[PDB]
Amino acid sequence: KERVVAAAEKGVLYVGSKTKEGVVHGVATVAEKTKEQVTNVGGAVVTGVTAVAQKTVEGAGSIAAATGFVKKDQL
Repeated sequence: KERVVAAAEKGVLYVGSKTKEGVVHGVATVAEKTKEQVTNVGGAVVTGVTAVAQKTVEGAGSIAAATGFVKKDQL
């Protein structure tokens, strides 16, 4: 009776050569969370799907993916 489903069915030179490099392809979740509670106080709470597909994050002191990150640096 009750049914839930998720389907994701699908100098440098490239001479006649296929490349995919950085790429998120298939993410099926079908999540179910009854009676969910979240109480964040000055932090970071992540309870969902995330798909980061960066290719170049060149840079000193940088951050590529800052999920659920809590940065409290001092001096």
